[PDB]
Amino acid sequence: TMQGFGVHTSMWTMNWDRPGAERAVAAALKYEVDFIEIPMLNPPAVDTEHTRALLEKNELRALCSLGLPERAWASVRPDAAIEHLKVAIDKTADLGGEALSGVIYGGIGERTGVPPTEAEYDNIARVLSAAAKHAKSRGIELGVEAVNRYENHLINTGWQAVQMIERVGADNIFVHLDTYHMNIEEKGVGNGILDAREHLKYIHLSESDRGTPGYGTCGWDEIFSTLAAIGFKGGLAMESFINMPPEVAYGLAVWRPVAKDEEEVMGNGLPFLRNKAKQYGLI
Amino acid sequence: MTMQGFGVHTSMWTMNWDRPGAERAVAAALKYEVDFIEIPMLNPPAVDTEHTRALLEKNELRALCSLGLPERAWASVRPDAAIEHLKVAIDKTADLGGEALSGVIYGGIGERTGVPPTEAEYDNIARVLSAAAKHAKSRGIELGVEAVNRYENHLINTGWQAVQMIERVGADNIFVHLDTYHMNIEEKGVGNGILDAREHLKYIHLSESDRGTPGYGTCGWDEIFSTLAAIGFKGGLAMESFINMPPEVAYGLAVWRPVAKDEEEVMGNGLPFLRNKAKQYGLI
Amino acid sequence: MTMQGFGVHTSMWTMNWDRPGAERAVAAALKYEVDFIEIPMLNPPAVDTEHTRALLEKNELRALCSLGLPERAWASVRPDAAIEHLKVAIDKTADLGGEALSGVIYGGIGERTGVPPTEAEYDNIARVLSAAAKHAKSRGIELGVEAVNRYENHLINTGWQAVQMIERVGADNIFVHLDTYHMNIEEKGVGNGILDAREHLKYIHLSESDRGTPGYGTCGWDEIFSTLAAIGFKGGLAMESFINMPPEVAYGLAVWRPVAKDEEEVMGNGLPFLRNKAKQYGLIGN
Amino acid sequence: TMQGFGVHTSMWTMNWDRPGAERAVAAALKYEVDFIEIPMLNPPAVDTEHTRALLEKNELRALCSLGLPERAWASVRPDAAIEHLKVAIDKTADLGGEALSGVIYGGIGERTGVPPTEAEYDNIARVLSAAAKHAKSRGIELGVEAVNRYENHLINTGWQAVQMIERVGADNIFVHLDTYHMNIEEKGVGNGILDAREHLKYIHLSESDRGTPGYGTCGWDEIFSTLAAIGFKGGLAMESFINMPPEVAYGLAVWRPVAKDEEEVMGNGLPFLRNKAKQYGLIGN
Ligand SMILES: O=C(CO)[C@@H](O)[C@@H](O)[C@H](O)CO
Ligand SMILES: O=C(CO)[C@@H](O)[C@@H](O)[C@H](O)CO
Ligand SMILES: [Mg+2]
Ligand SMILES: [Mg+2]
Ligand SMILES: [Mg+2]
Ligand SMILES: [Mg+2]
Repeated sequence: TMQGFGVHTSMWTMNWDRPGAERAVAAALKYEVDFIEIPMLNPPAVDTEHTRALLEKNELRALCSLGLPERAWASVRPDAAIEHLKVAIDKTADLGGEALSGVIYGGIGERTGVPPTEAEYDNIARVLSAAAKHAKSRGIELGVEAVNRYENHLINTGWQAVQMIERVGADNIFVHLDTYHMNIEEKGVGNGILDAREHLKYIHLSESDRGTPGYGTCGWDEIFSTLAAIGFKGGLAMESFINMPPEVAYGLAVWRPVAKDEEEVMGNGLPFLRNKAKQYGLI
Repeated sequence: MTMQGFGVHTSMWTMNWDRPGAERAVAAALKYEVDFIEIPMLNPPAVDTEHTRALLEKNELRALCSLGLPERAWASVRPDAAIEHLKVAIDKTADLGGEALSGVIYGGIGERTGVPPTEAEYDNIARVLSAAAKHAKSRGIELGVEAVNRYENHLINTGWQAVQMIERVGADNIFVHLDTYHMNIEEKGVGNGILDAREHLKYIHLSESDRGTPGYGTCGWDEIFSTLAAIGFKGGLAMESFINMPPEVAYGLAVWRPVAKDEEEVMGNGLPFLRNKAKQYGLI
Repeated sequence: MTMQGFGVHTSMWTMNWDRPGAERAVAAALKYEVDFIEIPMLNPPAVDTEHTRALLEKNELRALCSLGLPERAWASVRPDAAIEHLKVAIDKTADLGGEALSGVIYGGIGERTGVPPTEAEYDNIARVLSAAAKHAKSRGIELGVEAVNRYENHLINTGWQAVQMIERVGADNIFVHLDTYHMNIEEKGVGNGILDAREHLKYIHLSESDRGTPGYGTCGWDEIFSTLAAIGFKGGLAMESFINMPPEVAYGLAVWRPVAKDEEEVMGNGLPFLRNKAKQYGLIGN
Repeated sequence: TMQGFGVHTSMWTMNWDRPGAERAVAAALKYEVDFIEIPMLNPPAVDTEHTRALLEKNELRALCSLGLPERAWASVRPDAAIEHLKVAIDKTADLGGEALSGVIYGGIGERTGVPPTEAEYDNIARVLSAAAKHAKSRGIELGVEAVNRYENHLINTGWQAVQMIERVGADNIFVHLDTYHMNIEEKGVGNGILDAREHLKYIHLSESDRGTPGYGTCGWDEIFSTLAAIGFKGGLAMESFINMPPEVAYGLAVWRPVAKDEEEVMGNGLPFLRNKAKQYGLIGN
């Protein structure tokens, strides 16, 4: 039921330790967002009580996201993926999060060199069924983020994400789209939204170069008009890679700055997105 | 009006719907393999309804008709004459096998007071459209209200204004008719016209921003088609270009120079572009 | 002229260029840190040039003027009346410190014969603009010819037509003025107007497709800004949004409903957008 | 001097073997393009005089493209890279090709895990200088194609490619842009064209998902307006991986069909692109 505008906290914190959480919440207040997305690079280390109290005091909602580490890629090590996800689901639920989303079906860097196979998808479906039931037991939902061909060869489009949701058969898994990935993957950016429309509950609003929304190659008018047209009432989450911790950035093929500074990205990008949301009547 | 698929406004071959003109237009429709034609009715009384009916039926073609009111019958100021004009056009549309009368049926090209539209004007329009809608209902057809840009008419320029008139009238057989060329000027983001009209949108003119070749101008086609798909549009996708319009009609529409090279450019590049986009975004 | 940087057509802030309106406009221009304002020259005898000049120099603002000709002086058909009107307008522009007189200086906003333009009309215009260009030269200012859409004028609608008139007149102090709202209607791909006009282009109205807030309509801004960067554009970038409507051109401009909530929404959201695009595409001066 | 429209032959054949050359040249003539772009991925395996005969016979021009294999990535193994490029240059010359372009400076799929270093660019520059001399020896030019961050970590933007061209100092190396790559890397697609304007001689007009141009997220009006604005006069080349050369498949990451078939891409994409070139008055159209 995540609604309104939010921010992926990577711009201030990929390490969700005590000072990092305080720093991200502080930013969230400064930009008057409705929610934050909390990356969980190391779920066991998260202080759930601190974060809960922070979200409650500051009347902020949250969800969490991750991508599977290689020791636990679901396509090939599903039992370890289930174990990794159960820990992340519990931490998410305990800190007050409403969903765990992201690359929860695999990891950044998976690539076999040939098309995804039924054996791989079978393993993913088994992992997501296990994890969805655990999520349900803690009262949260799972999100599946479609990412571009280079990061993962399994779920790149909204239509692929929907197929996996159908193969799993749960009711608490939604699609999570990201405009930067859709800019590469969708045959017309609106088609990712169209194909996912029955399951789309969250979208990363990111520019085509991970810099400043409004200043790249994404078709924002098409994106926003199509979200309004399908009655999108889910989470509008700004994602930019500015000020990413270096080794995490290098993991995402950031070889060079995506933008001048946080003042360019947040000062120009959030108003652009909020303005478009008002323009097309998502508010 | 259940009109569906692709069609063409026949102005590229005929603005005078006489006997050879109707045959010329139907011949074009077959060549480009469209599902329906839009028949301009510049002079409704002169239309041979039986000839056109037979032609549509024999060739498996659907149709609607469209018009703008002449000044002697602008509805905002001369509603009684507007009603009389529309009744004749509605009867001719139904009798030729048409499923709707659409267009600038609420006023005319060239209305302008210099100030915002007034409630008195809208009251006269609503009375005309209510009378016309009743008459259309009795003949089994629907009416369409085409939003046009600020310079052609000062009364209905956006999808949201068109929906407000439909609500003011309260009929069930009036729909909205959008035109990408007018939306390109009037809508605050072109998809917003579709969004605002979504509960009433049954027909759209796919026209380029300069009235030339769709795909080669300033209209935002991906937003247009994505948004049509996203609202589940299943109405008429009608191509409109001003290529080869008769001069007098063209001058009345502010065509001061060619909109395109020739029909081969317009139909040969523009129709495939639009069919391709329709398939791309799943309207097909 | 040498106009560079960002400016605003003063309809953003006032309906007429009277003394209180000039006060209100210059004060608003200062809270946005623009480099110049564009002042309508619709009632030349009514402009208090000493008052305006003092305001401009005090607040270190540059200016130019624009107009459309009234029907009594449409150059198409009443060229001698047009020469006289333009001479008065030029003098007032020069007097108040403005650096150019631009816009629809060749005809009316809302001018239309009902038929395509003729050589007789273009010949009259050329004669008027030659005479007007000599008088501008005598007062130290330039003239601009703005292409406007088919519904506002039937004579010059595209960058290519504007350049053809500039080359027909053969003056050296007349430049082309484009407007993205008009190009959105007239140009077969918006960048083509910029390309066609590139050798004479010194000024552009960055106006949204519905005269509203730039960034929130149907104009193709990335194409516009990339093409302006590519041709080396170095002239004025001016906003034009009819928050207020000068009465003498209201009928031709056809703003029958609000273009935007208010001046704060257009300047607060549109100017940053435009400045940010100019910097994104590396526009000379940024 | 490549002018007009051409097609990268992955449109029609996976490998440039003898039957693939015959099938690609036949299709190229059916669509009346001016040139084809031939992958030079296994130089020893190319039958040059067979291809040369086909090209001359069918009044077709050609250039070659490649990415370097890991054994000869210029950034880490510069001497192997020089040797490999000389072999590829000689074969491109022998078959009548007029340039060797693409990722001639590195691998399709090359990544260290960290940003590029000066040591890497120093090696590439040395490689390209030597390669440029030998290309001149055989009378062809070299092209440097910027590719997106996921295929190479070294040259990703028009401005980076120009910086390497200025560093090497050679007269006969041009910049090669790709709209699919610029869709990801350029901060506004036209900026890649603007940044590379002094050296830009070749452009891949490739849709954002490698499918049919005109049916993705590439900003074609911006692309074509800016090309006209800078006076682009070089080659306009389609690139759609209907067929996937085996040696670069892992790096190009085409895991599902980019389009129905080569008829859909050529039948819809090429007229779209020819029509835009005419619309914006591109020199040669
Ligand atoms: O864009 C236009 C025409 O509609 C304007 O620049 C000029 O008419 C100025 O408003 C001069 O009055
Ligand atoms: O766009 C690209 C790289 O992704 C291609 O031009 C090159 O890889 C050449 O085709 C060489 O294979
Ligand atoms: Mg994301
Ligand atoms: Mg229409
Ligand atoms: Mg203007
Ligand atoms: Mg390429």
